[PDB]
Amino acid sequence: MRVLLIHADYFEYEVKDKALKNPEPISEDMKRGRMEEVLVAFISVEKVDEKNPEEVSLKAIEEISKVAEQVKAENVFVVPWAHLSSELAKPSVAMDILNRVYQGLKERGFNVGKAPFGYYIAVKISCKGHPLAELSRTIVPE
Repeated sequence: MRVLLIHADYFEYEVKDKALKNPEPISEDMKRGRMEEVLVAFISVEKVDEKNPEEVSLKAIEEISKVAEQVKAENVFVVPWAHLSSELAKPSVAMDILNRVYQGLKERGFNVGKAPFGYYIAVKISCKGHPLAELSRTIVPE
């Protein structure tokens, strides 16, 4: 797994076309979402994570939680994202891990949003630019 974490004043998205023939189904209401004062977690789930969905999920929850605690963000947003890796996992595995990370951050006590899997999405973001506002993490099976 590769993750990029961006502490943002706001994050807004609007789903455009479908990228997979069969993407994640959504209410007209989940086509557009927005949060303020939000740690956005762009997650590329990789091939090597199929080995172990739960270790990798727990690791990611932890690593995202610490940074969230450290930057004083109560709001977290999980985003499926192809662009930190080139050896990516098949969608069931990615869907799986992303849902586990989402659920685990709700259980830690954050107000969590996520993005629908398998669309092209239009995005607006304002990135804070203090020292800890943009971080990369690599997470692997030990």
